[PDB]
Amino acid sequence: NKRRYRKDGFDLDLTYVTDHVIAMSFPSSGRQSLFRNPIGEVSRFFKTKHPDKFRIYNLCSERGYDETKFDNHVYRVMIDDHNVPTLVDLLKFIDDAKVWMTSDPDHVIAIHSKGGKGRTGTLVSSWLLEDGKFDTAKEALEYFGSRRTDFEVGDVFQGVETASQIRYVGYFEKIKKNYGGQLPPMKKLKVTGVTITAIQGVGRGNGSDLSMQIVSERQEVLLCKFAEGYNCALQYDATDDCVTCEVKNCPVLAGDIKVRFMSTSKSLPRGYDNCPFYFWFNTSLVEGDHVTLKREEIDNPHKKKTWKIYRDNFTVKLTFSDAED
Repeated sequence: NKRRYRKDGFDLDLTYVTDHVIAMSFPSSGRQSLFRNPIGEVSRFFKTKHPDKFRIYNLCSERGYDETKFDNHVYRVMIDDHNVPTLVDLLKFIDDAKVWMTSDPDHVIAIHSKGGKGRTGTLVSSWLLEDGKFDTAKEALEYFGSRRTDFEVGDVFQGVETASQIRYVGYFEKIKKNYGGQLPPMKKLKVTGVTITAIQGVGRGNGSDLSMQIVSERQEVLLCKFAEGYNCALQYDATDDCVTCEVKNCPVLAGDIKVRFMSTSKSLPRGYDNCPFYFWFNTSLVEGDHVTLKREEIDNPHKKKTWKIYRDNFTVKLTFSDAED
């Protein structure tokens, strides 16, 4: 299939997205080939097919390997599975790839994660935008999906990227188009409220099961427990089918922020990230005093299998205060 390179004595989960941009799965330990690419075979592939002209990107925070197998031509981007790089790390990756690629037209980059799907697609699609093959994140993402997955142009773009992964490729597009490729200026914010619409059928259907964790730089910076008023104050409106919660004591936030919603309900499934729903945003790219995410823009409700629970008007809005000095 599309994911499989079966040629010249190799049998690998490896795709030429373009002639010079490869997406692949994790180069795995030992010789076993049952649903994995053995690192000895992957390193042999590159040394044979692209001698002295490859660079490998390992996007997994969870696992490295002996990079000397690849003649020390490995660059790590620490991304958790089903999550995103920081914008700083994304731009650093883009510059590293740019420097490498500009020096020789036969240079290649090989980007991998665990399966070579969501995290890989975030960086491959961003690279394709940088390299000018596409002008829009949507087209770059769909191209990656068309090459690396069963997705076909004209299909609903599902099964490839989390919602935040899609958002972060969009952030890169905005950085290229509006900020000259430079990191946007810092914006310091505090979250002061969260509003969730279409709450009926979600856990207890009134916010009472929910909690919200804010994470910055891989650390919890705030936890709110709605029923109890732990760092918050909950209001439920049955007629408007919504909960509104004042968020208290938020520290100053800057950069890439991850927000996770947890539940005590045994009727609300967990998706990725060990929670019912979550998302990332960057404070610098916030417009005005809030960010509102529709169902398709939130990680886990983005999957259609969940749409009996998260109905079409399910949204999450964060309200912010300006937290500059």
